[PDB]
Amino acid sequence: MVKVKFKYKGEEKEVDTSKIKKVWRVGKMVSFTYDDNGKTGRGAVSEKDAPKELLDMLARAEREKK
DNA sequence: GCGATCGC
DNA sequence: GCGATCGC
Repeated sequence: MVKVKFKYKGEEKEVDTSKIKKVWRVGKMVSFTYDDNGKTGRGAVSEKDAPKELLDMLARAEREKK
């Protein structure tokens, strides 16, 4: 169980990596979308605060050749 | 301004 | 179509 904790719209949050859908990099920012009980949530963390699991997922997304 | 998306 | 949003 790996939970990513982040702030969005001032709201503190925590999402389970298995709920994370897309992950991408924007500079040093790791951004993603996730299943938020029915809707698509958005969140991002600094690469430094990203657990290895999230970086693992980012590396996998970065290898996508479609 | 970068990526990408949601919610207008 | 675009602002807000996230870290920097």
